[PDB]
Amino acid sequence: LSVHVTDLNRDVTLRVTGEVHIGGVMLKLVEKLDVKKDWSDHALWWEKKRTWLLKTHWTLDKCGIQADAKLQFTPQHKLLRLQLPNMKYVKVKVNFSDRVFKAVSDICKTFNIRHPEELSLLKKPGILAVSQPVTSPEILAKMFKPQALLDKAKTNQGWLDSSRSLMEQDVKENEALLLRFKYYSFFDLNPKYDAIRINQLYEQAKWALLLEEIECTEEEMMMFAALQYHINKLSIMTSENHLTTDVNPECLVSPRYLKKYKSKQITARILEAHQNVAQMSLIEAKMRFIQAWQSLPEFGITHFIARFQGGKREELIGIAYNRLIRMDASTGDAIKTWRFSNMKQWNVNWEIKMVTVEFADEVRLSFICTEVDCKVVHEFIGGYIFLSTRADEEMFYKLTTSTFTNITYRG
Amino acid sequence: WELSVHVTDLNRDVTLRVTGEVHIGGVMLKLVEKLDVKKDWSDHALWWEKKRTWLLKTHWTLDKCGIQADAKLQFTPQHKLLRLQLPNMKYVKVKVNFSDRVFKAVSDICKTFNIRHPEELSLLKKPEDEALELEPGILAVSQPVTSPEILAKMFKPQALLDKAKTNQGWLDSSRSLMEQDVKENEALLLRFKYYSFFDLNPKYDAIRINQLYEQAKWALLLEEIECTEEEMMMFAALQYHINKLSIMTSENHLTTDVNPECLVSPRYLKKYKSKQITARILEAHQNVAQMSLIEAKMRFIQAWQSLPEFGITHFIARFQGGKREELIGIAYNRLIRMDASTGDAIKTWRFSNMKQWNVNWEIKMVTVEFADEVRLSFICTEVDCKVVHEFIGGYIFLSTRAKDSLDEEMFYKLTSGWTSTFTNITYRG
Repeated sequence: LSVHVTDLNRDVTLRVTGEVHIGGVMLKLVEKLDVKKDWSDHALWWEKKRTWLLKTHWTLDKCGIQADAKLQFTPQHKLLRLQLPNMKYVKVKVNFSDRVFKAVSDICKTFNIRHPEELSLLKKPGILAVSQPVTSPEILAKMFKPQALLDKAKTNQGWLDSSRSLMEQDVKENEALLLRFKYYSFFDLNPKYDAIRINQLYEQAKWALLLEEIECTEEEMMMFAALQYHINKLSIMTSENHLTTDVNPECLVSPRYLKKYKSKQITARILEAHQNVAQMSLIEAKMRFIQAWQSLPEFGITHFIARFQGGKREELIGIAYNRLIRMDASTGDAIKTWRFSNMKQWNVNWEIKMVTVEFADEVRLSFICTEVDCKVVHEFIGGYIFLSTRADEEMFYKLTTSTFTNITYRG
Repeated sequence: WELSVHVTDLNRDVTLRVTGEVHIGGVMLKLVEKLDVKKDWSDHALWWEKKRTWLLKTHWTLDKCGIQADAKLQFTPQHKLLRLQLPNMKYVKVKVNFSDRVFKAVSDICKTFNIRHPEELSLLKKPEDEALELEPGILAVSQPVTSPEILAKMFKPQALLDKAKTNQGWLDSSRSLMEQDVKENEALLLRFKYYSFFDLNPKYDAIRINQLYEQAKWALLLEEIECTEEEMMMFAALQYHINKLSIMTSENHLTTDVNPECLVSPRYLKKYKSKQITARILEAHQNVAQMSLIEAKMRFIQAWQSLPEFGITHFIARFQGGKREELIGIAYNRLIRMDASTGDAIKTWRFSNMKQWNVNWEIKMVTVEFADEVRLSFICTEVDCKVVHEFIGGYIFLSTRAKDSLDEEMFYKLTSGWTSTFTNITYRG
């Protein structure tokens, strides 16, 4: 066995039986390496078979490791540059051996974000809560992409397999991944807990509109623009520690408090309370932005390249929280819509790379995508269904030629 | 015999020769004919202050009305001027029908002021500054007082017995303003009477919510309702916030260090110049702050509603097993027996468990019949009997409001006066 230690950049030849446990190989090297530093988080990785040799109690015979096979001994945790929904990069350390879903779950608790199942990873300290507009229009124009439907549909091929690890999906250390809200069904947006969660969701929406990733009318746009201007004003209040109006604070309390406190003591306790008032007004203002965003006709759709039965042209399959949509690749016009509530079950033919959905009233849908898109779309369908049952991390992996049944089929 | 009839607006007395079989309309014609004036008589009606009733039924005879000889009648216009103090403590002059039932009068007043659900509001007699014309911004604009001195000068006794005295002034919704000793150009209080607000919708109730917020704000400022110091400073913060939000709705200029062009997609920088982008954004922002304003006032009301002493109307009453004058308290869902000194709740009954209730007008006693034959009986002052009765019937009628026209006839059924008996329409089980 040739074993490469990644961080020390050294290859080690090891004498192997075939009956010795994986933990044995680890034991054989630590004695052979004889180094005074911590090996606690290192694990064996087999890039030839793109699988972790995590089950340590098992033997080499069960794993089938041939002679002169190139194994790696690598730390599970690596550094990863994540771009938040606010388009700001943050450096964090994540487990490259954990399932992506669990990885995202841990990240959200770290970032203080509830319901991580709404978020995922996409291929290309007070910063988590503060939201500020750019300094100049040039910054926006410099970030501008074509944002055409085919450009977006291509990007959606990058959604990671939530049931696999980071290492199995061609992600090296210090590469850039996008942290994004993947499913557009937001459950319980509670201002009492989700100050950071709501802020990022608002930011994701704000950029999507600014960078024309989603379309809206001029009236809608000016409305969204006004909200940002409003939200910035509210933000200033949360930091303001002074009277900034022409109103006497003593006019806002009952006269019995004029006897108990001096004028400065009233101005103080009101401003303290006002900061808490504006803090919730801030969150609720961002809530309205999101609500308007949610009500847009083109909201909540994820596009994938697909050809439908009897089709002569390139088209788009679109997945929303409540429906699947056949779309024109140029205009985005809805050709036909099937609703998820009317879905009994669905089929995935991995050979032909075809998805088939069965609905009530014997309605049947069939289309064909890229093979990568098949796993992505499969996870999207099962995910949106799994999210509809919120009132269980294991069930998410259950729902993500295979056949799966909609648990919420009525009739 | 002879009828002496005074025409109020013309300041003239007229002696009329009457049979006693002559119709009410006959008196009116004889009056118009003897006066010999080229005047509009459309809104005049006969009024009898001795018997304190309107003679509106024109087809009746003087005998059916029971009009004695030499009785002093008045011929007066039905619509008169009335000074109303809004919940924002500002007075407004409006013209209302003094012959209509108060319930309809309030309804007419509220649609004039653009306030939905008038059945929640009514008119209250004063237990200084009573003159101002009808303007649109007196109804919608909310501004804090100019000095702490204003609060101390408007301060009234807020003890429970003071409240019970004030609540003696609630008008009979089934009678008219004239029948209840209300002269023209007098001051009445327009207030939210019942504390069960159905569908407070910011899309329509910009004025309704504002006035309701004002009533709550003043009740707290004038210490008519109690709250903790944390709560008080919170309400104080809210006002400071609401004033700031209000200022924004009029501001038509940039007052931040942020460039407005950073708030739109780059496609609009080519279509518009910087000035019109700053303009159209400010135009939309005013409506944004306008909705923030309403939502802030809504939160104020919600906090107000959540206060432990909220939504209770107090009346002086003597109970059966009582050694003392005590207080009966009426909330939207319950009746409460209270100690007049401490304000402690002795016992509470639910409206849901109420089958029916009786009113002995002679003894001035109200008796409520509940499930499990538990029975409550008390006695109030003369005036309070009809008043307390109207509060009970009203709150029940308000419980029948569903998301589905207001059965005005039903309201008078549950709050009718002159031993009568009334049945809970919302009795569960």
